[PDB]
Amino acid sequence: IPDPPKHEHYPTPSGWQPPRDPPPNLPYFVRRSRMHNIPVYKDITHGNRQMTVIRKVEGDIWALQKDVEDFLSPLLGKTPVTQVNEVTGTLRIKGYFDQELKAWLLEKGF
Amino acid sequence: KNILVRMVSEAGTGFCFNTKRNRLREKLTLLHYDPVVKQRVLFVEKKKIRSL
Amino acid sequence: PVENEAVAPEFTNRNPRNLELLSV
Amino acid sequence: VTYIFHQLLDMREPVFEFVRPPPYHPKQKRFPHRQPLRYLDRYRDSHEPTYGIY
Amino acid sequence: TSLDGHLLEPDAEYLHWLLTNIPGNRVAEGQVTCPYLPPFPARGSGIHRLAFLL
Amino acid sequence: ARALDLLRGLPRVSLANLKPNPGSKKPERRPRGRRRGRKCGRGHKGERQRGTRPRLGFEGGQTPFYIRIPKYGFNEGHSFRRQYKPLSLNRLQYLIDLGRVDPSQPIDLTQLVNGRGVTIQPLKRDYGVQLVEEGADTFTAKVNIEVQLASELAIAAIEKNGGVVTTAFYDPRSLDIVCKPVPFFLRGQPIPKRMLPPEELVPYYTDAKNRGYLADPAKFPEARLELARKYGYILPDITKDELFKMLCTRKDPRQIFFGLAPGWVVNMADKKILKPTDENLLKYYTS
Amino acid sequence: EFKSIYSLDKLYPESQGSDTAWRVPNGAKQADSDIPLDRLTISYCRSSGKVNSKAEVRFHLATAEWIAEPVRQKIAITHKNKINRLGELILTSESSRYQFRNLADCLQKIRDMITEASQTPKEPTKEDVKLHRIRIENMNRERLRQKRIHSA
Amino acid sequence: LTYFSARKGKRKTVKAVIDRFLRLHCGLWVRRKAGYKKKLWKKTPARKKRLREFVFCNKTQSKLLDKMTTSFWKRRNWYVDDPYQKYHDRTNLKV
RNA sequence: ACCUCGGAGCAGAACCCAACCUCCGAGCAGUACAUGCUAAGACUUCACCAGUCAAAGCGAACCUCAAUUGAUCCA
Ligand SMILES: [Mg+2]
Ligand SMILES: [Mg+2]
Ligand SMILES: [Mg+2]
Ligand SMILES: [Mg+2]
Ligand SMILES: [Mg+2]
Ligand SMILES: [Mg+2]
Ligand SMILES: [Mg+2]
Repeated sequence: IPDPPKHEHYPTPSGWQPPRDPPPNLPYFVRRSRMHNIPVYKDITHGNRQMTVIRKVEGDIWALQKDVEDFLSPLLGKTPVTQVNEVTGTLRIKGYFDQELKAWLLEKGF
Repeated sequence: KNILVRMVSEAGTGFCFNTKRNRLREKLTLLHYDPVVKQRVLFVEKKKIRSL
Repeated sequence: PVENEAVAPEFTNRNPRNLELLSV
Repeated sequence: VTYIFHQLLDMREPVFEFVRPPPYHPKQKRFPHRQPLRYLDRYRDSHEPTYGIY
Repeated sequence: TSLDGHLLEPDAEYLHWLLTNIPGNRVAEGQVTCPYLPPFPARGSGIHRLAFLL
Repeated sequence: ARALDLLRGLPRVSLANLKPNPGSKKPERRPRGRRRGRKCGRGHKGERQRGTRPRLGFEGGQTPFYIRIPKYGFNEGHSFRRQYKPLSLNRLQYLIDLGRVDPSQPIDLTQLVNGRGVTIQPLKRDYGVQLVEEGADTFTAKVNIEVQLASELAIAAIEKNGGVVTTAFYDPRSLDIVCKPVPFFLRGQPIPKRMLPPEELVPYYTDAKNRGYLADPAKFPEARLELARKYGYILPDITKDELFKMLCTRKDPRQIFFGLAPGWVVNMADKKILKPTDENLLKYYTS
Repeated sequence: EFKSIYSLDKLYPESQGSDTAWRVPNGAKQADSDIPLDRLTISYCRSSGKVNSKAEVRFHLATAEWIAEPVRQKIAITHKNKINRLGELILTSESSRYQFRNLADCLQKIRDMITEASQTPKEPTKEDVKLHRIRIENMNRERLRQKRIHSA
Repeated sequence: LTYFSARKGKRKTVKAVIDRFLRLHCGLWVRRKAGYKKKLWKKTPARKKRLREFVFCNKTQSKLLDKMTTSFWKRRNWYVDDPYQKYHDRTNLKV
């Protein structure tokens, strides 16, 4: 797959933004996919369980977990019950939080 | 005792219904609603297919 | 701004002879 | 009333409308046992064929 | 005054005509204190009312 | 990171410490002993233990649920209906912005297959890919596209920026050819010609409001002006644009491709294309 | 380059030009009922997500040159409830979630209003569901009149 | 329903289920009330209207109809003029 | 002696409950076919198949009894 062409207005339509250059000094890092998309998906186990999984987590998982917890605390009022998985770059967050996490990772520097 | 017949309309052919009738009387000529005309036309007894 | 534009989104009516005059 | 609000109060004419509360509908179950086909249209937002990833 | 017409305070109301010191039947000799103002009912509102308090 | 620092020490990783991920390998249950013994988890005697049970749906002489209901024309001829995969303008703009669909060449079916935006199945009775007007707003592409089924709103939104919509029909053989042309070239058979639309699609593909490939080009500007007056926006003229010769690629029928010709055998090994000679072959391929 | 019997040029010999399908018929379709878009102020001030879009369009009705005087006066008299304080005709729709459908609906509304305002001999359908009580109240108010002289 | 055939070794379906029911992609089966075309002279018009309505199934019935079919009847079809297209997807679902 | 269904006490004041416990019955009827078409909400003979009431609109002048009955296929 070829690289996407550098547009003139980086606010490119249909919801897509390329990652910036020299990305910020953070202990963790979020990679991309083949289609240059933000790795924020949804998953369901049974018929009532709802959560989102960030499948690309490289670096310190605890820092990103604390960041997303502090970000989602004012949106729910409590503590989001997450799973700090270190063997894989995953981070399950209970509740439908897809576009919010996408916007947060786009405005942070990923 | 009774008998079931079918009434055919004069205006707008294609809509027919069934109604009871006595066996020792003559035919029927009542006023039934027609959906294709949205009014009231005449119905004539024609072709019996029941003998209850 | 005009100070007389205090309309508020909700308007109530204190007349019992009102609901039956509008067929409601 | 328009002329009054124009050349007597120096403001705009407010408008209203006798609104009604939305109708009541029970909680939409997963398997609506003994329900007509129009049961899904009772909770449907817009009456247009929506498309997701397609 | 108009019992129905106040847009801000629901319990309060507006003022239209007010007179004072009317020499008996002479309703044209007393001093004035409030200019007359025709009613201004809203469009979507109900049926307003105005009572003459003498 | 810390993983390499912890892996620097410790003994080597061979076939002596293969540890499977817990939760994936469940222990096998064996009906032997006291917990899973006696009846081996089969209950009491009878048909529930001997295994001689009726088929799925038998209620012991009672009329089952799937029998007391009369038949109805639900799936009468589902194996003959024409199915079309959806395609919204939002996803098209997304593919164009990502670069998988270049807006400089005419886009048909093989281009969409190569870009991998839609999955066209040769079987399951699929006669192409339709068009969806879900991505009407915020759609700036300006590129001609060949769609089998395009709605009025989608055609209008495409013509707003300066695009060309071409409605064409293809037989399932043409679909299989245009989906994967590499195995068709490796096959060894010449390129066949396009088949005429069925009896229930001639007035649809020969109409001006549908932008068909068989209608007269004298009624297209009238329909475009009508759509511009209906959906608003000033209709721009593409006769003054620099890409005028690219938008005029109406794709002549009996081609099922682009710049080739029906009857031209394509050979992958040794880049050479052979032209059919004689006269009966040419008369049949140009009929 | 390639062409067969069922080609576009052979099936229609009268249409063989390279630009016969792109020639905009602007010189033969410039009537007064086209509604100019340069003097219209179309704006979108709603983005619901009950997914419905709002397309509000307003224009100064008193300065419209593409509308004759009597039809303009008639459409201003019969539609005096949708005119803004500054003489702006505010017309909006709330049916579909797309802006194009709402704009087309607003254009169709404007067109039917224009074509019905000019046609004065129009038979009004007598309704009896909401105007009967109004007529009764008007008649009862007109009945209680029996003085002799009053000015003001 | 023959779990294992003698030639292909696959799973077979029941054509009666296909001819008498209609499965939607959401997981619902559309059926028809029996007796809606026979003996309509002794039934009230309300009963005649009630019998002519697309009634959904239950849970065990839907599970049975799914077990009687294979993976071909549980896909998603995109017909050109499908009157039941709006009933395939089911929105506004909260457990 | 019986093979379907309803009522009276057993089962007393929301509901359900059986007997080869004791009795009345029903496989219909006296009169107009708007006994037209759609559409919120419920009961449900202890499951299912089935049955019943009804907001509102277009259309029109201004329904009684307790059981009172028949599905798949096919013609
Ligand atoms: Mg999953
Ligand atoms: Mg034993
Ligand atoms: Mg036993
Ligand atoms: Mg046996
Ligand atoms: Mg039996
Ligand atoms: Mg029950
Ligand atoms: Mg009613």
